Amino acid sequence: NMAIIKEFMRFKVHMEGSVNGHEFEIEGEGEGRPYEGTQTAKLKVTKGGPLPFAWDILSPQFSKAYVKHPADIPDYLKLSFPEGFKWERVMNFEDGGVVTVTQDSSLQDGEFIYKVKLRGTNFPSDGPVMQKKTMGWVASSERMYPEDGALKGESKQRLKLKDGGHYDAEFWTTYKAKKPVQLPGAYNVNIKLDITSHNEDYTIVEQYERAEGRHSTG
Repeated sequence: NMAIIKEFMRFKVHMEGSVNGHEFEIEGEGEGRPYEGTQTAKLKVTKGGPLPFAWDILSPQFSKAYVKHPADIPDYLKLSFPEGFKWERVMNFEDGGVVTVTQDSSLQDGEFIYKVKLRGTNFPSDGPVMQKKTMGWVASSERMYPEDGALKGESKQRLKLKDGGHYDAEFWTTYKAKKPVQLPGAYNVNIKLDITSHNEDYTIVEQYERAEGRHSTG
């Protein structure tokens, strides 16, 4: 594909946040194919590095304009441009850790601009986040539904651990376009989020994500 959202699109992202009181900032740039549901990003820690916690709690915050949608499911977040949308998320981890996130997405000079604010709290000092024992997210499915003029998503998520175990979380997100555009019915978004490279201290990280909406639960 279209005039506003092109078949190849870049983005810039800024994150400011704190986890268990440790403040940091990240700047990154990404690119992808919004109609194909694929994207990559290159992130750099610009303040507060090296981070004393697992990168994996940050990785899901860096883009659902890049979800492949069939023609019969309205692509609410693409339709929100050029003005864009906001989102707010809660992640509750099974050991009491909590991350809350707010985000603004806009389009400027043909590139998406993402601004993220993040607060992680109550992570046990002994747990896998503060001890950097996580090893990426398993592939997941986000159940989407419209409610009160916004698009909501809920998912059960799981981190792999160095010890061969797992560490679970429940995510709740609300996505709201800045202008009335058409909301979809309920559907599922299948996501695979990969860390494709990083330096030793995770101050330089590259990610890849593939996301596609479907009716099927298979």
